[PDB]
Amino acid sequence: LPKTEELPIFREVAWDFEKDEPILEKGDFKIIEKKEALKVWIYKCIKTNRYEHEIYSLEYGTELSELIGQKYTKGLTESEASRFIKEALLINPYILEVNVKSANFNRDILSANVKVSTIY
Amino acid sequence: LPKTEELPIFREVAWDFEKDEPILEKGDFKIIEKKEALKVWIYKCIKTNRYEHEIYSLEYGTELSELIGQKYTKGLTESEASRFIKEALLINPYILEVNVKSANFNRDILSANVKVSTIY
Amino acid sequence: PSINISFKELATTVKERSARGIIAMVLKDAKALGLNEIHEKEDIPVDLSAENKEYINLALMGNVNTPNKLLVYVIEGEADIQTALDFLETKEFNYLCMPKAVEADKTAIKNWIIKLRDIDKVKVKAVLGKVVGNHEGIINFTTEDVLVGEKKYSVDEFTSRVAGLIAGTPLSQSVTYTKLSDVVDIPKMTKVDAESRVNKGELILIKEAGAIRIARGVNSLTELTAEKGEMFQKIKIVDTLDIIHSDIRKVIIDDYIGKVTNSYDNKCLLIVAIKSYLEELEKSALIESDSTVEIDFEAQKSYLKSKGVDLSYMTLQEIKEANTGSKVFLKAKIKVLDAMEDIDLSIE
Amino acid sequence: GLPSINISFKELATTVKERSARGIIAMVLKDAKALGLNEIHEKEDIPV
Amino acid sequence: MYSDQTYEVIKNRTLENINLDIYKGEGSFLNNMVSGNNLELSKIYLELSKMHKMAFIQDTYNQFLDKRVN
Repeated sequence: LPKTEELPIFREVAWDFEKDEPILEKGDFKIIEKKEALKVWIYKCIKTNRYEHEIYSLEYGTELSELIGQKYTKGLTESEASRFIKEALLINPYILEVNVKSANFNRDILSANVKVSTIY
Repeated sequence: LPKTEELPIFREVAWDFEKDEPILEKGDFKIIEKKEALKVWIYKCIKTNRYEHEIYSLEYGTELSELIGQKYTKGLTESEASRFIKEALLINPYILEVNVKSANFNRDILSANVKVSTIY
Repeated sequence: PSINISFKELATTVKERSARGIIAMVLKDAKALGLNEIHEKEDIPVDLSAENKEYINLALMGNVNTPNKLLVYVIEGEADIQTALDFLETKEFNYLCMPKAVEADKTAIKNWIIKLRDIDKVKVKAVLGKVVGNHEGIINFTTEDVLVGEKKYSVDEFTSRVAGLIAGTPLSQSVTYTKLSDVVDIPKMTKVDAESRVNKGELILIKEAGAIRIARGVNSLTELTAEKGEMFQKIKIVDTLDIIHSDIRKVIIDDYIGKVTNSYDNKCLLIVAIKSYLEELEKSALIESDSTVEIDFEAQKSYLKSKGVDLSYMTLQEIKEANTGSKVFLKAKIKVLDAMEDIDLSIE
Repeated sequence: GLPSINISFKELATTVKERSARGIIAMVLKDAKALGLNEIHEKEDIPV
Repeated sequence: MYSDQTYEVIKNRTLENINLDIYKGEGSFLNNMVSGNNLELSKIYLELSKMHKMAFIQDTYNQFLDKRVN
């Protein structure tokens, strides 16, 4: 009968995703609220695999870096990477679902469009 | 087996609905009979809402004045006002049914045609 | 040798907002002397005075929603009008109010506002206490001896409060017959006096439906010309017209000047974009679902006459096909679908 | 002149050609108060 | 008694007290005329009920006890 309790706003440090270095506002890390924490969490999860670092929990990590280095053809690894991203990102309770649109073949750089569904 | 007893003629004061002030015939209020009392009752019910005045009974009153002031679009409030009039007017035992034909959109003045069914 | 996964999120908004819900606040204080943009509630600088804090608090709440943006500027009372005009030129605003606007200051403000609207094509509005000016962009609230919450309030205080309330008023809703719970004590007025005051084009408070509400939402302009009509006597119509004007001007400046060239295909693309924007407006109840976008053909005629090309011996379509010399002429048919505040039906 | 964008916004009021006025009344009559024509267009307005 | 005395009860009582040619119904002019005075009489009945409690020596207030002890 009682309704589900809403997830409280996730607050943590902030920085520019392109800078890849923490930023400080007058000595205070920038506050992240609403759709600010989930981007940081997804960036942290995707950027580094767990199996490389013993400290992280087993559920953490992604296996997209296995596809790095051209271990298999693109045709099936497109769907395989879609599934890998889905496994790596739906572990977060905040995130509801993740959708992958397609992949673009050009030279040695593969570009793919992936979608994120959120609560707030 | 016994047939329903007819409602006795409703008698009360009378006045011009356009004047909105009671009229006196040689000191006697004009007698209302047959299709004279129900018009006065409907005018009194529609003109003033009950929720404004604590004296009136809760069943009395209409909520058409809520639509006054353009609180919503006309398309659905036409049917909403039809339903409001039906609720406000069928409370009277004398009245059988109330029908609303349509509404006319022109400038800021809205004109609608509503029908009354009676016993006598 | 390393190409990394760099993903940047993208958000799509079906509705685009531009120059809406802006409140321009200027107050005369000798302590702050600066501009303060307030985006979070209960954000009060220590420099501002108690009366200025009361003004801010009045501007804080709205009838339905909190105003989107509250912008406050502080400078000394001397030479306040010049700096206020310069700052309002620097940053766009939707509504304006002044705690200590004198009649000369109000007249200067109205003149600047109408000059902007008539030359700069900048659709701005101002709320003033006692102004008999001949423009609809200004708002005149002539209601004296107003007391809110058993507290005496000046005319300008309540004009600022009403401006903040209107900033929070949605476009679907109408300001007419909006009740105020805070207002408790007002001098008794007759219905005839209130009707006469409203017919004069003034905004006043009335005690109706067991509450204190404003009687109407007409513009301050008493005299509307023959073309303006009855609808232009309402602030609701001019608000959506100004919003459409601002959005069209913004998109034109963003896209078509410089970046886009002049061509028949470019004209068709511009027409398609205008039709799409009109359809987006049609999604809201603000305007009617039916509208047309067309090339101003008589303007093309006039341009040809200026050029001097004879109108004979070609198809009329060639006029549209003919280049306009870095110019575009357009015609649009629109109608404001602002619904009904009052009703009058018949029975049988 | 500098070429700049100029967007005009106009209001459509249905314009119909107007012919000679009909139904007007020429009221002329004598009085000793406030000599001159009264041009009473508004309904029910009797000048002193 | 006083609990029985309410606006509706005395409204029905006064309606029964008045026998007249015109029919009695909800929303009538005389109906409202009587109803307002009967609401006033209900307030008077509540005041008369409080008369009992304030007249009693028990559960008195500061001024009541002050007068009694004086």
